[PDB]
Amino acid sequence: AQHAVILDQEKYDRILKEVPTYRYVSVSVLVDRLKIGGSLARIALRHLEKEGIIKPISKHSKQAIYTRAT
Amino acid sequence: TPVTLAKVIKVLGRTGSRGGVTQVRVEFLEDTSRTIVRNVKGPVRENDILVLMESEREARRLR
Amino acid sequence: PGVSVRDVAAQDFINAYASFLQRQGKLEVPGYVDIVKTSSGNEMPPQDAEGWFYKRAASVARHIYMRKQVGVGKLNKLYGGAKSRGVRPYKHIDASGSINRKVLQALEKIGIVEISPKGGRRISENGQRDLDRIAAQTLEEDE
Amino acid sequence: AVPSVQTFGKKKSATAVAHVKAGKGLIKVNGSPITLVEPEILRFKVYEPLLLVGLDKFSNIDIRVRVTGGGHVSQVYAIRQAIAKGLVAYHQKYVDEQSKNELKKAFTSYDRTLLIADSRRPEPKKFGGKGARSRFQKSYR
Amino acid sequence: GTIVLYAERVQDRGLSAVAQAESMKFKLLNGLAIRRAAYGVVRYVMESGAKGCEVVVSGKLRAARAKAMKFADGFLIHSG
Amino acid sequence: GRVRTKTVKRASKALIERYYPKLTLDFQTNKRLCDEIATIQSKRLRNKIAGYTTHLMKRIQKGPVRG
Amino acid sequence: FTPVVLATPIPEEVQQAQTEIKLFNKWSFEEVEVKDASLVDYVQVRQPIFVAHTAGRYANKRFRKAQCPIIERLTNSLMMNGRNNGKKLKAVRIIKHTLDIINVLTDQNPIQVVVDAITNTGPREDTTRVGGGGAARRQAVDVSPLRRVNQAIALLTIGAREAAFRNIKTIAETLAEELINAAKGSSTSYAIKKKDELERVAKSNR
Amino acid sequence: SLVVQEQGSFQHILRLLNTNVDGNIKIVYALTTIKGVGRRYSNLVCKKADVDLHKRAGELTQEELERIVQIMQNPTHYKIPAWFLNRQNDITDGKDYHTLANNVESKLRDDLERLKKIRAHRGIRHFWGLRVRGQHTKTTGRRRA
Amino acid sequence: GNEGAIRDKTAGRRNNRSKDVTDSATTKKSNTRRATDRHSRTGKTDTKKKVNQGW
Amino acid sequence: VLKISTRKTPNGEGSKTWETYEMRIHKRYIDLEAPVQIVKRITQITIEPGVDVEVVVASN
RNA sequence: UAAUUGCGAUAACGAACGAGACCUUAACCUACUAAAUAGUGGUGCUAGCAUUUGCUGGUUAUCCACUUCUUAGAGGGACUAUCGGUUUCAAGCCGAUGGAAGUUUGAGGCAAUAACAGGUCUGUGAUGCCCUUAGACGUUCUGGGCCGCACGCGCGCUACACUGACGGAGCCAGCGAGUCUAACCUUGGCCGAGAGGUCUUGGUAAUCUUGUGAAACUCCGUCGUGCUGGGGAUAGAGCAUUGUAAUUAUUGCUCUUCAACGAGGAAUUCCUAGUAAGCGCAAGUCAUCAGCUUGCGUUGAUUACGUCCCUGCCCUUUGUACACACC
Ligand SMILES: [Mg+2]
Ligand SMILES: [Mg+2]
Ligand SMILES: [Mg+2]
Ligand SMILES: [Mg+2]
Ligand SMILES: [Mg+2]
Ligand SMILES: [Mg+2]
Ligand SMILES: [Mg+2]
Ligand SMILES: [Mg+2]
Ligand SMILES: [Mg+2]
Ligand SMILES: [Mg+2]
Ligand SMILES: [Mg+2]
Ligand SMILES: [Mg+2]
Ligand SMILES: [Mg+2]
Ligand SMILES: [Mg+2]
Ligand SMILES: [Mg+2]
Ligand SMILES: [Mg+2]
Ligand SMILES: [Mg+2]
Ligand SMILES: [Mg+2]
Ligand SMILES: [Mg+2]
Ligand SMILES: [Mg+2]
Repeated sequence: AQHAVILDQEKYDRILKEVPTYRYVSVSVLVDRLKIGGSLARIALRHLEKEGIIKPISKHSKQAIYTRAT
Repeated sequence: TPVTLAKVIKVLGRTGSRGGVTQVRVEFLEDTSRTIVRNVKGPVRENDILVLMESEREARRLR
Repeated sequence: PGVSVRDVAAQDFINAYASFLQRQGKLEVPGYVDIVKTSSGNEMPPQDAEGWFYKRAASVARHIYMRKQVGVGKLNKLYGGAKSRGVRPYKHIDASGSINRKVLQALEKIGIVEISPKGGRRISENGQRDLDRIAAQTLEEDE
Repeated sequence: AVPSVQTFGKKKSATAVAHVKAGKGLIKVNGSPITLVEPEILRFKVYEPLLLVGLDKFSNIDIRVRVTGGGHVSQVYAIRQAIAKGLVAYHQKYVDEQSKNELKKAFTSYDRTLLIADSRRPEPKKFGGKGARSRFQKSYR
Repeated sequence: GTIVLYAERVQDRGLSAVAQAESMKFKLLNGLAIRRAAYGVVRYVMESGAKGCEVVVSGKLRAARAKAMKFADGFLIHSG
Repeated sequence: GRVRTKTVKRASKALIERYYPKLTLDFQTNKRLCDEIATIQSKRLRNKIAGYTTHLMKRIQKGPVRG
Repeated sequence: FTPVVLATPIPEEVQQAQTEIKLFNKWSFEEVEVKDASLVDYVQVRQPIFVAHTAGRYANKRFRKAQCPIIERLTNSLMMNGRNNGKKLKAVRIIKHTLDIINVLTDQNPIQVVVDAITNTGPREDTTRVGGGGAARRQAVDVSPLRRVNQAIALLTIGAREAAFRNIKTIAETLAEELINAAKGSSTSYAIKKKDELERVAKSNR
Repeated sequence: SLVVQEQGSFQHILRLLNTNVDGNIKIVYALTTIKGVGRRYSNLVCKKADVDLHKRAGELTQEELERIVQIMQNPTHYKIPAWFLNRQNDITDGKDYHTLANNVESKLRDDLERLKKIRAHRGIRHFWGLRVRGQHTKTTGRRRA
Repeated sequence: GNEGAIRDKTAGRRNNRSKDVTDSATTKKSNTRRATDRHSRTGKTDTKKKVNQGW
Repeated sequence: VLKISTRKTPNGEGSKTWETYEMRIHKRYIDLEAPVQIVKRITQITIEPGVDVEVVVASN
């Protein structure tokens, strides 16, 4: 109810331009960037991995971890 | 800030009515040849190193 | 080389065989599936909704492949976890016999299992067959 | 028959039996590769003797292990035990004393009780509490 | 016929707790002074060559308030 | 605490008194002696004893022991 | 490193990093040194390990608690507050994650960062309640190296725990967070604050 | 699963079965703010109305929403069993209902009344504001009323 | 009967709830006599003859 | 081992002490291939107060 | 020293009960005697995958051999051993090494003399005395009651979530117990969403239930901090099981209803290693009912290894007009 829950176009764009300079990226990180609830944050993770920016260094459920691509 | 390292050279025993406190005679490493008796808070044996936050002041008993 | 299913990790295998039974179409799913719960020790239905009956079939197969014979009673016990009795302490509780007896019946029609003497269900010869083949498939996905 | 020794390992009430015969270097537990063996976060506990004493060494032998009893951690500490004991048993009867004794030196100098079973065992509970030492709560009034 | 009874004297009743308790019973019930009763039991047990023996009498004798006594002699052990 | 009862300490005395030739700085053989030369009802009590008749012997070799 | 293959096969990265160096989940024990004299002795590091599990008999004797590999002491301490007693597998994993996380941030042996935050958060001197007649003041004391490590482990893991409570950051991040900030005390860490305050009050009564 | 987009299609908060429903909540659980629909009931109803459970409540085509109700208020025609239902065997027409929204209130009312009206101990017990499933009333339940 | 029971006002929770509670509800053990355990009440007494005659 | 675990007390007062009795049952079996005569000879004798002897025949 | 356990001092010397010893259980035996009611390897008969011999299984006897794992008889083993530090170089304590094991090896059983107006006449066909004894305080039958609810107090269970809940998947114990003149422990097959029902079946048991595939736990997902999908009180409606009987709802299932509870004031309990804590199981009770207990194993820490501050006790000294002994 305090907003983070859908996709408001500007949002998607924010997610593509802002995730560089993220040495650490995970569910808790994506939430903390004043946006995305844990759900669509988790969907974002899979989809920012579709290509680039984030590198899968950690495995699993409960904990993701990613790094800027190089 | 100065640090001041002193190596425990002897264990004297327990004080503090509770008995958690341990008297000990230490020896500095940075310039030895001088010894002081301190009161420790944790468990202690011979040859351990206390970081005396200040260097010249010893205690005795504890109530 | 040459292969077994024991040569393959449980989740890799079972999720592989699951997709298979799915990707296939030959099955016999009860039809009460989607409205049913799998154990009274549970709270919600499966979240896989469409499917999950494949997950248990694939699981049930693999379990029977790994041993002599097993009945519904054993699988009801295998599959059932702790039930919250609300404010009263947890008790283990058996799972649903319908799900399993129909999983066993379906797998047999598809000829992956057979009504072993002594009792229960033994892996079928044609089960040994196909299971070892998809196990072989999944190791190959990591060639 | 070929050269073959059988050994065991225990931790709590787990008991892991090994059969180390002469072969082409397999390492299987119950009936699966030693590379599976999940609880997973512990997998390197059972790889451990292999890497401790050089991943070769096993080329002349076959190893099978069957654990019953204990639980999902007990059984790991037991199976790694019987594995390393089985390696030192085999050299003991077949290879040579130096080779064997080198092998004990490696294990012990590292060791998580690889050759030597942990005597720790559950203490009996006694009436007046839910545990062995723990006591029921009292009040005075 | 499928059950059969045989009597048997006992090798010296003097080393038999049960025999000697029953003796006290019959001693007291027959009117003997408590101490006389217990000593005679003790001294006859000893005389049967026991290592030691002990007699307790507890309860009420003639006075309202209940009492107890120990009549022992020789050697006993008490634990393990 | 591992303080030996008198039964043990007394029996060692008695043994070291009258079998000092035989008996040795070695428990293992002191053990065996105690079987042939004394009657003891439990292995544990004999071990206990022989371990201490050993101790007393070991320090006799380095000056007397009162008793 | 010379690869060797037998019947049932061992994975390259497993064959690799293992037989060579005896390093962590996959982290270097070499280097990794204790920047504060003392603490060396009461911070382990070498002999090196694969994971922080161990059937360790560290209890039955007064000081041998110290011989335990410090990382595994750190994890051991994660598994508490009733609901989580036991549950080392739970814990061990958290550490594995934590160390990964830490490494992402500012490079460094993550295991070294752990070392640093320990060394950095143990009260050099402290205080104890001395009788002195009802109204009991606070006699200052210097504190043991052991108590310095212990306290630091506990301080770290507690702050992480409470920071972890009731919020979206996972327990492994808060732990990593605490450690990172504590590696060179940035006063924004629960542990340092307390360390600093504990020495503030000890000093204030001498 | 996917990164989506959507225009201004979905509306936050939507009203159905005489009550209000938050839009930015998964539609299964969003439905539960309606009385007489618990997690199970909602779950099955959505499955039957051929809706994507993965969806939020806000998305949902008005046709979907129309379906979701239709089934809710006639669960027997759309092959939901009956053991699934909170009022099998009425006690008057003896039919099988699933009472929903503002209506569960009146039926609780009705039932409580039928007991009292017939003077059955349970009913008396209700009228007194006591516990009625026979629990011990010495120690427990003392704030209340 | 049951008809009376529901009709009876002065009944059910509401009416109790609105009554103060007796203080006996919060009393004590009450004890009464215990430090007189050894001082026999019987007024009687054995006598040294009767005890000697018995023991 | 047959356990029986009872309170020591006939009544209820006191710290609640518990006390388990046990009875140990030892069972054994020896297989013999023999003629009729020895069987009876060897079962009438070798009797003992406190030892329960049972002799079953047959392969089934 | 855990110990009137010992050393030592010594008008005492040398002993006995209690402590210790002893006994039971848990630990160690590739040494002993064996085992189709335990199990291994080989061999046949045989399935699958590979095929280059291989890998993974089926087969209460198709044969042969073995006893490492299991079982339980007889032994063996440890004595704080070796070394060292400390000490009246005494009893001992401390560290290092070795060791299955070195905290009384760990945990129990047993346990002297003496005290209490401790509890129990509601365990007893143990019992004195008193009471009662046919309109009974005997007994039995029907029904109600011990559960009654403004509220005070104690043991508990479940929780306040994200080290989590939920959903799929992995999937591992130990202590136990079971039916004769009876209906106990129940595998397997069908039916049923479930609870359960039905047809058969093995077991008087290391033989069958049962590898009691237990739960925490592990993995992959959904949810995403919102009294939320944490929490599950209260209540409605329905289905079944035990029983002659279930209303004041025995218990079980299903849908629905979804309370307090956001870590708890003064206070207070328990605990030192396979212990605390978490987690379930069997047994007792039991027709049916465990939120209780007695045990059991599973996962497995932090912190002491000290003291006399609090509290409790014990010992000396000392006072006494107490000895029915400060009630
Ligand atoms: Mg299970
Ligand atoms: Mg499950
Ligand atoms: Mg004695
Ligand atoms: Mg004793
Ligand atoms: Mg819980
Ligand atoms: Mg609702
Ligand atoms: Mg109640
Ligand atoms: Mg053997
Ligand atoms: Mg050692
Ligand atoms: Mg009295
Ligand atoms: Mg009585
Ligand atoms: Mg009552
Ligand atoms: Mg109590
Ligand atoms: Mg789960
Ligand atoms: Mg039906
Ligand atoms: Mg029969
Ligand atoms: Mg809610
Ligand atoms: Mg819930
Ligand atoms: Mg029961
Ligand atoms: Mg009871």
